[PDB]
Amino acid sequence: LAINELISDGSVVCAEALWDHVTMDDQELGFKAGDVIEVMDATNREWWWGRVADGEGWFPASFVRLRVNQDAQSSKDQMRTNVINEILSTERDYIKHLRDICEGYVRQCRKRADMFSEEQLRTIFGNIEDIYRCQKAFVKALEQRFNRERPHLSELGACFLEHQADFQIYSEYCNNHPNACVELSRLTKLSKYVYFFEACRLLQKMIDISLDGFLLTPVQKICKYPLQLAELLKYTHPQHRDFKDVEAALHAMKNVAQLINERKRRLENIDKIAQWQSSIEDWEGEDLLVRSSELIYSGELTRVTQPQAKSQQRMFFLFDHQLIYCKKDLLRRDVLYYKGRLDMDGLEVVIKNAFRLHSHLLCTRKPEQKQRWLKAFAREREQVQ
Repeated sequence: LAINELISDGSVVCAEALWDHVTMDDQELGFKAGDVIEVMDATNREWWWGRVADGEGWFPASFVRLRVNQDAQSSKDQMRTNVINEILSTERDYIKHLRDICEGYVRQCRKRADMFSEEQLRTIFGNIEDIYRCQKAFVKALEQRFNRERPHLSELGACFLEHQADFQIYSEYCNNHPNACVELSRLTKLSKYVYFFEACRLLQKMIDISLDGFLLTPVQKICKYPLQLAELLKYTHPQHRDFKDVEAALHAMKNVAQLINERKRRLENIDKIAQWQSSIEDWEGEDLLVRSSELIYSGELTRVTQPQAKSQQRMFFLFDHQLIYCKKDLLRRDVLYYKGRLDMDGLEVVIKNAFRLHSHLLCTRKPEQKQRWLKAFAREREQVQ
């Protein structure tokens, strides 16, 4: 929450994306897990305004992690010590969420077989109870490595390394998570469940987050780890006792978050695309999901009607295999009207450019924008080949 003031003083606040953010709204910021994001406004609880390279726009905060050290041996040790303290702080908080879930929610549900079947409990909670048992041990092992007197000397890499297999159980959790959300959404629509769940919180005295927020913490945590180990390494001496292990812990934790993240990414594209198409006015040809599964790049572009000669600016949207184009409702930006599309299969590219098959003419207002489109297209043919 201290971020409120740093941005007001004009200070430069950076963060890093733990999940990919997928969007077609030209006012929202899209990024891939791991990208650095400058947060310029954090007025809102969740939707902050940010900036990367080719742009800025709104983005969810819960999707990013703030660098511990924003802005020579006493200082350099203090930095590593900051990360060390964050790691330890986030595990202490994360264990409180898991405890609140298991003792405040699960325990209760499992005691009301008349509302939850064994199947539902498994669908809603997954293996959250196993995650809770392992994390309690992990916290204990992290803390025993903590050098209270001289923090920066704490060795944590080996500790991550010793729990490798244990972090493997996040796959099951994250894999079943989409299903939990569906059952939850459903139950959300049933007064008797809405009440029982509220009654759950009014007895466990719980953090003020919804059941949906809680159930997402394990997915965030596992995907956050690579960011934490990474900033730890950045401040670990090239010859620290911990150096080798951290670098190792990082490598292994990436392999886990990457799979979890890619899956989450593939699934969100499917739904964003469907939801998107639907929000669009006067849709015409075949549905996007028929030939597509991923938005490669989007953004304003002006095409020039070759039948006659008029040129119009439109919001183009390149997916794998096809380029759609829409016109923004003058006096209501949020409203788009379908206008057409093209089949990237067969089409070639050669602040203006054209498509070749048989051509189509297009251009922007800034050299920067063109060079970025050329990428999108090259990436488009790479995801295709």
